[PDB]
Amino acid sequence: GSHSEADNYARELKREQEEIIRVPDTEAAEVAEILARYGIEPHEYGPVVNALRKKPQAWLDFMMKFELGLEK
Amino acid sequence: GSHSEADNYARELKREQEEIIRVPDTEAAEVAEILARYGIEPHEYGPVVNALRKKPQAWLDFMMKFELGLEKPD
Ligand SMILES: [Cl-]
Ligand SMILES: [Cl-]
Ligand SMILES: [Zn+2]
Ligand SMILES: [Zn+2]
Ligand SMILES: [Zn+2]
Ligand SMILES: [Zn+2]
Ligand SMILES: [Zn+2]
Ligand SMILES: [Zn+2]
Ligand SMILES: [Zn+2]
Ligand SMILES: [Zn+2]
Ligand SMILES: [Zn+2]
Ligand SMILES: [Zn+2]
Ligand SMILES: [Zn+2]
Ligand SMILES: [Zn+2]
Repeated sequence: GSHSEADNYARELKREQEEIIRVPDTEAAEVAEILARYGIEPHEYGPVVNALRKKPQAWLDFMMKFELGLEK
Repeated sequence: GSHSEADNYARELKREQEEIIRVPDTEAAEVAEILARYGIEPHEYGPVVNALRKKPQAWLDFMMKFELGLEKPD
């Protein structure tokens, strides 16, 4: 049967959301490590990682785009 | 025929470095716009911009990824 472009993204969205709920500090470490790739130091990237944790839907969007390479 | 021309990556990498040299303030403003989409505030991303500016090679790869959706190979 079908494979909706909608369905693939909802499949990938669901998996990532469940990781944020079950292992949030691990997901926060994924952000830190992406930003550290560009020689940004913890004292510099820290507040961005903290800003995302406080906005779970934005944090989920950020992972979808910058960890998984996906768009809406 | 078979294709060998400098790919989208090669061309955008050329274009993106020239911007960084010629209109760095404009490329800094692009990072602010990108991180602001995810609810981040200037006092939060300001230090990240400031660090990217001091590291031209890091900054180029940042823009390739966060602006243009392209990974650095290998
Ligand atoms: Cl939110
Ligand atoms: Cl550098
Ligand atoms: Zn089928
Ligand atoms: Zn099938
Ligand atoms: Zn994941
Ligand atoms: Zn993740
Ligand atoms: Zn994960
Ligand atoms: Zn051909
Ligand atoms: Zn052709
Ligand atoms: Zn081609
Ligand atoms: Zn372009
Ligand atoms: Zn550009
Ligand atoms: Zn740019
Ligand atoms: Zn530009």
